[PDB]
Amino acid sequence: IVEGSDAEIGMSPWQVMLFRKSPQELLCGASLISDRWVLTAAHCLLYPPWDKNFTENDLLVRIGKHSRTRYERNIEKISMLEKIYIHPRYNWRENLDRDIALMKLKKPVAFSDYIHPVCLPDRETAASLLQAGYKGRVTGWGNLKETGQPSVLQVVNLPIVERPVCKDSTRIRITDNMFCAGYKPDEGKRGDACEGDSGGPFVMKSPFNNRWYQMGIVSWGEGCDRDGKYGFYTHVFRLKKWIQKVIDQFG
Amino acid sequence: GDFEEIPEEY
Amino acid sequence: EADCGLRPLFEKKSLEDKTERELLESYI
Ligand SMILES: CC(C)C[C@@H](N)C(=O)N1CCC[C@H]1C(=O)NCc1ccc(C(=N)N)cc1
Ligand code: NA
Ligand code: NA
Repeated sequence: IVEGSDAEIGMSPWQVMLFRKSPQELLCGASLISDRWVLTAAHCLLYPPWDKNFTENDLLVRIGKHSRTRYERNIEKISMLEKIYIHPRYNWRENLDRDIALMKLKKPVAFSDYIHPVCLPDRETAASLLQAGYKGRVTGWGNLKETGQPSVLQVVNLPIVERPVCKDSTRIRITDNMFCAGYKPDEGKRGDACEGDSGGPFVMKSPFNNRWYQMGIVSWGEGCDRDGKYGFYTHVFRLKKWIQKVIDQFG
Repeated sequence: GDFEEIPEEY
Repeated sequence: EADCGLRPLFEKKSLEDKTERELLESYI
């Protein structure tokens, strides 16, 4: 996260760290959506241009974390993957369209002050909240700059950007399964997601029921926090049918 | 690398 | 689920975090 701040304890208790077993390192962010399902970006798990193709046994999920590098005894929980599900129409060849994946945990994780699931939007919440200028929040342990790495989880709040501005900011083909967020050069303030923040959640707090909903997944960008560029997010609500289908078919 | 080792159990 | 999106250390205790209000204020 670029130009963010340290998170408060328990501020994002749905934050998941995807962790490579050997060599032991951060791979991506992710989110807890129930006691056995974690949501992330497909590209975290599969990206052939970079010879990335992870299997369940390559990985661990670490939940309840604050500190990036530290083992957070008595607080974080570490879970094994039972199964990975990548969107069957994830477009890794071109623009990361449908950049979404589910991970099923071997055993249910125990909720705590630091571990709690985020909500997934229903149609009405998404219609009401996914509007240009409305702010969401992104969190992660990714790079602090586009060139270091943070000691603890970082947070930044960012305004959704109008689709023609998103489109005119890049040469990549943008789809209805994406949205972009960030400040305009004129707006002064700044901030963005960056490498390492991938797969983490873009959340909004519903003013109707004061619950947090995950509207986006950190997906892609060109550089980090560049003037005139915006971060792109997987549009969770648009891909919801596939999400429920997977959880319904594989419980 | 900069990461603290996790319990071998995981 | 039933209690998704309500954080134990904030909503469940009626405590606000330091910048959630910035989000509220943009929901115009
Ligand atoms: C081919 C895609 C559409 C663009 C590429 N730069 C990209 O962003 N990729 C290529 C493969 C994986 C993904 C990535 O790096 N995601 C990490 C990332 C980068 C930038 C941001 C940002 N908001 N600035 C967020 C995540
Ligand atoms: Na364009
Ligand atoms: Na920018």
